[PDB]
Amino acid sequence: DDRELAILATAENLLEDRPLADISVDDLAKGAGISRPTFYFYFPSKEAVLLTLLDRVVNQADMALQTLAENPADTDRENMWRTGINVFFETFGSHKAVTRAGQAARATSVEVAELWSTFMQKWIAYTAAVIDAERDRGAAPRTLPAHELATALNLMNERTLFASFAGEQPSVPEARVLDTLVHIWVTSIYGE
Amino acid sequence: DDRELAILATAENLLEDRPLADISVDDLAKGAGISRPTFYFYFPSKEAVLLTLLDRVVNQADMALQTLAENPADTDRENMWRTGINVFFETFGSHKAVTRAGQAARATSVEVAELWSTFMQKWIAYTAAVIDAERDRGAAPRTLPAHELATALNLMNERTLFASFAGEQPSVPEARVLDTLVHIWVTSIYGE
Ligand SMILES: O=C(NCCC(F)(F)F)c1ccc(C#CCNS(=O)(=O)c2ccccc2)cc1
Ligand SMILES: O=C(NCCC(F)(F)F)c1ccc(C#CCNS(=O)(=O)c2ccccc2)cc1
Repeated sequence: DDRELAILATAENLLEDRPLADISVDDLAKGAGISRPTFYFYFPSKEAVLLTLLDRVVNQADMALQTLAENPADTDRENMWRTGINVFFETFGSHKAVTRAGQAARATSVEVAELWSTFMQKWIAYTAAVIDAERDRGAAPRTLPAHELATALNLMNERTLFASFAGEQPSVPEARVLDTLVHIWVTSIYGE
Repeated sequence: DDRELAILATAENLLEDRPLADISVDDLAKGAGISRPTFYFYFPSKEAVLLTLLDRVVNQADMALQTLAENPADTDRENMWRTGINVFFETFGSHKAVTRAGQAARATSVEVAELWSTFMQKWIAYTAAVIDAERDRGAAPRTLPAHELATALNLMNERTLFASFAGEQPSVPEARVLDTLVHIWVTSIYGE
């Protein structure tokens, strides 16, 4: 479990410099101070290591969001949405290599794809429930179906956060991405 | 060139049923009514076939958008933005397998990635120029930097159009995706 954490730290450190395809099991064993068969005792494959790393990062974001949901900020609605979006900006932005590699793995691994899909459904359902609350309270007008609006806003964040972290061309500079998303969320949720 | 079109039609037809990884050069040659070495005369690889198919689809969208830019619809601004977004909805939605496969290839092929990147820069620059025109005319307020807003809106369309076409979970139903995007564009461009 000390050895399990070493393998995970090693893989995260190596993913900073090259993609999964260019990391071997022997690379992971060696960085973690173990042999190849001992590695295989903890994980069936390098792909299982990535899946665990992504799982931990996705769970970290999810728990931070649950914490925030229970403990709303005392501020205006634009700043509340910013604090929510910020959960993902900071959590995934603190783990850029796992983010990029976990995202590429969605194409090749059904476990990575299903993990992503489960959490995006949860985050979208929570986004729609808050939009519905805002509407029920008369702060937001009833425009699009809340679930469809929430779906597009979450997919926008996914693609736009992750492009910014990878410094893709094109992308929103990382120091501008938070304000850019919060503007689009607030205008599309509250705007007639 | 008759044989080149056959290879392209064959690959598009086969991509409807399986990914590129599961299509062989011999599969492409056989569907197009040629041998393997004759195939290799027209394309250096199955990846070069995908790149050409994506190139044709991206150019088709780009030209349709240029046509629209010169020949604006005579209608209210919400419907004008809808006609623009619709270029991509119809062009890429008419070529779903190429869209999905071209998008997966971005991870593995620098030519596919560079092609995508060039056109997204062009479409974003045109989006920002129209937003700037709307602002200059006093129809839209000066909120976010236009280029940053345009970048996020284009990345939203990319991810949300393509998720809907692939029937990803989660996604906006394809029959609702156009209205959903147009709402977010109009509110975020015109909303204070
Ligand atoms: O970015 C998101 N989803 C995509 C995640 C990604 F990027 F990692 F893919 C995201 C998902 C959900 C939220 C949210 C929220 C709402 N909670 S809230 O901000 O605390 C809030 C706002 C307004 C009133 C009450 C509470 C914000 C952002
Ligand atoms: O969807 C887009 N880009 C992403 C493409 C994708 F999805 F394939 F990745 C997209 C890019 C640009 C536009 C546009 C536009 C503006 N032209 S316009 O709609 O004709 C117009 C509107 C308002 C006033 C004047 C003209 C619309 C959509």
